[PDB]
Amino acid sequence: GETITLNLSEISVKTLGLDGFNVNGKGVTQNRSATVTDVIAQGGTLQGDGT
Amino acid sequence: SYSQEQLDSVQGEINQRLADIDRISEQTDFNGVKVLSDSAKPLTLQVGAND
Repeated sequence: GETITLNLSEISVKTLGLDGFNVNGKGVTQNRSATVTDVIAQGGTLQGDGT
Repeated sequence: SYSQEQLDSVQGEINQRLADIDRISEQTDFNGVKVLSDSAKPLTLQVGAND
């Protein structure tokens, strides 16, 4: 009727939360400015003054 | 000076000690008597003849 539960589990990568810990890499990527080609590729409409 | 997590570990040890105290209470047995429990009436120990 008596026990001493240990409650031991889950010490590893993928449970300490890192799971992908990547000190290097692209960091913060910089997007490129859009232009008329991209917008007309999205298929909308143009009008006066290029709007 | 102790941050919250060290207090959490301290409280974990407090809970372990309190649970052990309760275990001692409910498991200290003598001739099938939970002597140091919450249900242990005082004993008689008849000493001498002529009760």
